[PDB]
Amino acid sequence: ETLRVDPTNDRLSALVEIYRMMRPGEPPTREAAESLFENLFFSEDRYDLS
Amino acid sequence: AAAQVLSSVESEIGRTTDPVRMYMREMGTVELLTREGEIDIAKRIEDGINQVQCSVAEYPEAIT
Repeated sequence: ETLRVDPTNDRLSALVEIYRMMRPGEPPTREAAESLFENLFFSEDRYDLS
Repeated sequence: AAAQVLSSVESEIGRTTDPVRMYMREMGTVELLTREGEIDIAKRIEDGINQVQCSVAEYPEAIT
């Protein structure tokens, strides 16, 4: 049901909308999108379970 | 086109308020242009004041 609500198709515009939400008012830029995502959840720099 | 994208973004600024975004997302529009931008803009400026100083001469009223 949720998929049926999902308007999105690709990795790219998905990441655009993520980028957008966490950086409102900002235009779509690929590199910054994947950079942001990779910082948030798989980068050892800025995320730790301990 | 950045004004093409500023169109949509400004259409849906998520009630953002920071002029940091405004100025930076404006000045990001126009990119770098140098190394002949520098010299052709220079030649244009100096040609401007050249045609000025050309204009200056042959003075009937500006007697001093």
